[PDB]
Amino acid sequence: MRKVIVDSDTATDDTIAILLASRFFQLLGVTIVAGNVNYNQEVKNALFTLEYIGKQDVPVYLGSQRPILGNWRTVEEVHGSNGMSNWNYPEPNKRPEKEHAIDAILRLSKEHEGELEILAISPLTNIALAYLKDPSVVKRVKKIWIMGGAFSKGNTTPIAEFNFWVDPEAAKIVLDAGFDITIVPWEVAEISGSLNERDWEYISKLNTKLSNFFINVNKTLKEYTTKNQGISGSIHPDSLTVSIAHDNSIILDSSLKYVDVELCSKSRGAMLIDWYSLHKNKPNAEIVLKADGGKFKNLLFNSLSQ
Amino acid sequence: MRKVIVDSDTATDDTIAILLASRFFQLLGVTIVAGNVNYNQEVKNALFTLEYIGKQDVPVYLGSQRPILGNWRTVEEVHGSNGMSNWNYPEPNKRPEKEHAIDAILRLSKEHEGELEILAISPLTNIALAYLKDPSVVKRVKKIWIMGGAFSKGNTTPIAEFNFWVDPEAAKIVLDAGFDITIVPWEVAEISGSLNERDWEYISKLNTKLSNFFINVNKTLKEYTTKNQGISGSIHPDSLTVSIAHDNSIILDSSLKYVDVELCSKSRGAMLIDWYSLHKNKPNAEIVLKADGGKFKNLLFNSLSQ
Amino acid sequence: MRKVIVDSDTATDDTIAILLASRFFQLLGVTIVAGNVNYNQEVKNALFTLEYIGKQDVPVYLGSQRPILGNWRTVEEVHGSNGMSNWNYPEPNKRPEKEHAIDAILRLSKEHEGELEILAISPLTNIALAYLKDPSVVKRVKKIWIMGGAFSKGNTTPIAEFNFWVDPEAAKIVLDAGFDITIVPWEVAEISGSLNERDWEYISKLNTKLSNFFINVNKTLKEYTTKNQGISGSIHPDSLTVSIAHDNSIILDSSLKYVDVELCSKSRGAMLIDWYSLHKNKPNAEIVLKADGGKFKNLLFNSLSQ
Amino acid sequence: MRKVIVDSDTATDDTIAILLASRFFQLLGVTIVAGNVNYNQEVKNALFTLEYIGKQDVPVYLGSQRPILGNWRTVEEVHGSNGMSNWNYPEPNKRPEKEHAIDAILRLSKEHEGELEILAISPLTNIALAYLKDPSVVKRVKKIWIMGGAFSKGNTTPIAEFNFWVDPEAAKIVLDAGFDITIVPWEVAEISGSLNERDWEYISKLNTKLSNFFINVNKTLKEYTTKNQGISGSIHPDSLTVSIAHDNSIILDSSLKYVDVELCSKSRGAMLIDWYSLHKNKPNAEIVLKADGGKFKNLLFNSLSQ
Ligand SMILES: [Ca+2]
Ligand SMILES: [Ca+2]
Ligand SMILES: [Ca+2]
Ligand SMILES: [Ca+2]
Repeated sequence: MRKVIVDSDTATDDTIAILLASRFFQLLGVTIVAGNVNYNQEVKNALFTLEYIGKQDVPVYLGSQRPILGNWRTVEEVHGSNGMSNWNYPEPNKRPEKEHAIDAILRLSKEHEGELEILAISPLTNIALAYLKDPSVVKRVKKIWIMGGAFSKGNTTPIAEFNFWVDPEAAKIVLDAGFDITIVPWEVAEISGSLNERDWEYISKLNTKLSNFFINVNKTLKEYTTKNQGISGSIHPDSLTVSIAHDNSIILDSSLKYVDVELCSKSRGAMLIDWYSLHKNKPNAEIVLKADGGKFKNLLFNSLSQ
Repeated sequence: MRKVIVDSDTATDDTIAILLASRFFQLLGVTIVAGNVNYNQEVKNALFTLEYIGKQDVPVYLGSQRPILGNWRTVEEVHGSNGMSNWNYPEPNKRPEKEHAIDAILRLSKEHEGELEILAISPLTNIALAYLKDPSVVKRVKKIWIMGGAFSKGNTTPIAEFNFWVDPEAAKIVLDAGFDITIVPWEVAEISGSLNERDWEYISKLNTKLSNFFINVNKTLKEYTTKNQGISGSIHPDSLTVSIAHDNSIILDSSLKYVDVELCSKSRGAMLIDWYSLHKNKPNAEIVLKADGGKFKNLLFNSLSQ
Repeated sequence: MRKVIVDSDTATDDTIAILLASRFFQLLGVTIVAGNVNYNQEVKNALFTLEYIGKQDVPVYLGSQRPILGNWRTVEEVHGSNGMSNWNYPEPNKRPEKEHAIDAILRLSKEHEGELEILAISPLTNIALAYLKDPSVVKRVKKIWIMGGAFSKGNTTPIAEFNFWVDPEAAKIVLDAGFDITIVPWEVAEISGSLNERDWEYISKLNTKLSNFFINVNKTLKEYTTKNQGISGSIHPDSLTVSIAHDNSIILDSSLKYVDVELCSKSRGAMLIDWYSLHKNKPNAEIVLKADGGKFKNLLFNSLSQ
Repeated sequence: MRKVIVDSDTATDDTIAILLASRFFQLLGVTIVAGNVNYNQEVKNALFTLEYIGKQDVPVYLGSQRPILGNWRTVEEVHGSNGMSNWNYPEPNKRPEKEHAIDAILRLSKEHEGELEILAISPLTNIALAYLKDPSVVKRVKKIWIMGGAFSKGNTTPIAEFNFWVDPEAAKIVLDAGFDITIVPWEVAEISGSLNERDWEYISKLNTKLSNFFINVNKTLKEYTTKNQGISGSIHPDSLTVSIAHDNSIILDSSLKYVDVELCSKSRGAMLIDWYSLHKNKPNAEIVLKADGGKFKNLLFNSLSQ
């Protein structure tokens, strides 16, 4: 079985991404990073999630409580005040581990050398800081699956997607490190990570433990997505990314390009792609261009059905 | 008949755009700006074009020989050394007018108040500088049709399109002046402004004065486009824009959005679009999202067969 | 007698600079630009000053009501709401000319070719725009004296001085056009263009038409300076610049350097100087490094007394 | 005795600063960071230095071999290709420690809680990365003495000083962390850290083991300073900073201000100081404005004359 770490800013769809990761892979741990909502709450949400889903022995490690330069805002309008659509859930009794996420990533990369894969469904701060501490980590990590970036439809600024915007320095460091990277950008999630009202009716009538979990945590994500898309639905970028890592045929089309990240001015966080290979930098990532949404929906439905 | 000025950095497709404008509209003048190739050469290309096509009475006005900040390069690799695919064409008799483009635009905006339309198929320098000279011009201009910008597929930098990149300051000034603007971006021209090998075979067989002009002036544009697209053909952004101006049904989909232009850093020239309307500036341009390439092709074919 | 135009964002010390210029030089005109206070108020201040000081036949030309990119704010906290320390002065009957400042600058550059000097005591918008309209103006202007920039002690941002901050694009354009340029920076004004409490004691006892004008127009500038310097007095950058132009021996030390202006990020407006000549752009301006404050004070007191 | 770590990009004057530190303080360790010359050569220089000056037991820890963003260049023209003015010095026995500088800084911050001072005479990368790993380190570090920044006379770009230019991100991080910081900027070193021809004559005549080391290691620094300053001499910013830390009376004037670092554009690495307290961030550093060069020269001479 393939071995993963999920690096998460735990709220809403990140929780479903962990759920899915715990079924498809040997989940060696969940590392926490600043992003979506208050960090302590993110940590609470991850521990509760792993407990609820019967994976109490997956360790949670605390990582950076800020991006490298400390410039971001939380998005409670998308995820709820608690990152769980204000579902007042029962306090978990699971606790985090002592080891820092940076130390854990570096350790797990030695123990599982050549096999470790990272599902990076958050700002890239922990991975960038691990790499700066020990650059030989690139020898040992098999693959990184990154949710982030946008071609043009920034969801946070006009141009920038949330993860890259929170920590563009981290994104830049990770992209030029020399990892094997596939990137799942926002536009691909918007189309292929989408659920419509009938998909919601169907999940809602499942009345399983995991289906009620899904409805409960993602209520605010659906409200927000419905507002911005102008049709009832929700968008699930981290679940899609985890599904693609597992089943690579969910990728219908992709390209190997040189991907850069703007650090400055109004365009801070922008994903800059040398589409025409005119600028003499070597390709550093596979960018997903089209994905199979039906196939994601069925993996998701199946996991909530169990 | 509708009344237009064409503002052009005259090379390759610009000349066909001028041809089309002169058939579809009352062409009140061609204003010349820095961009594609050496300025004095652009002037010659426009004077030659206007004589060759039987429009020798249309005046040519010299505008700015640099963008506002003077930061650009010419792109002889696309247009040829002379902006006409190295066709050594005969020197025309026609000379430019003495009146500066800026003074001509403002003067014509009063003579033709409420009717003057601008076909902006070049860096926006002359339009910006006329506005800074007399901001009341906004009240007298009916419409500006702009070829510029990219969503993601920058043709000059990884993110920036040529016209926007050459004079980003000018583009920002024009976009925020208060004109009624429609923008035709690079991705739309790449799809719906394109001609394939069978189209080129047809055009060469027409064997008219105009069809031979088209083949001669555009050879290098075909070579350049063929290399960068990986399939034989040529892309005609300025001709497509003029065609859209003429027949608005060529617009299949568009959206009124707030468009901003990055002035700084690696992303200078980038077209920033508030797609989800999250950022509190009201929309300022109709962005064309999909065009009818077949309808454009027929307009071009008709024009060249005269 | 040397021939000058004063380009002014007319508030407080600008009016004293206009006074001195009219006594020291043949004052061919005053051009108005956006900057210190509301533009229409600046015009009224310039009209009033010229009438009050017996120079009613010096023409006032309206230039740009915004800097090139339109990004600034007025500083009523320094100059009073009306740019005259809230002196509700009587309406003058002098009117401005019809001719735009850009057109007047270019015309006067031809009528006074090789002699015309510009006293640039404001953001540099009008001069930059005249240059972009007709770059041959650099063959016709004898000299530009610029009040602008700071080494480190930004008076508007941490690093940027007001004039350069308001229109950094214009500053960059003017510095690279090829004029003969001397710059009086903020730190030199702060030291050598300052008046102390004993100086104000003296001026307020003179009881002349001009001394009463000085006291009335500069009251708020003294309040502001005293708050920001921690000791009673005022700073007179424009009057010092006009005085240096007149009597060059007031320059005690200066250097010919390559000077650049930052357009981007937190440092927007910063004056960048290649002090060690390490960067391969040839020098473009004389930077004043030390001035004779005593000689300035004596010139001011003499003028105010006569 | 006061206890210090020296954080150094070891070449030329860093070696003398290490020497001074070893005499004035309990020197707990030298940490190495990328900057001045090739990183592996810097490690060799620190090892040789400590061995040669009789401090074999001072541990050397390898830190980051790049700034956070990996954007810099070495300056072999100032320090020589080996960072020791091409002195082919004999290879020492001493080898570095295994522990990473980041870990050692954090460890020594606990071991010497409330007493540890850092002599930060290089780009600030190791300190920033230690802080991001464990933000509580601020509670435990007593003081940081930073050599870095320029008011206007950038020695690397027109505005930026080398250390701040190499890692502006790290500088920003360190400045806002909440440490007790005194900064010694370039202009202060240039005046008060300077040695003239007579000082060099005196030092060569000392003919001690230490005086020969100084003359040998700093030859290229003298050659570079002499061409760029136009007077025979050398500049010793790191040795001045260590001297100031030791004898605080060497500070003749200083100011408590809010200090910022530019990360973008032509001004990247610029030190931005809120001189007038206009911008509502609380002060974060003591900035040295004038130093006692006479006192500095005697500490140096005493160090060399033994
Ligand atoms: Ca996430
Ligand atoms: Ca064009
Ligand atoms: Ca002024
Ligand atoms: Ca150093």
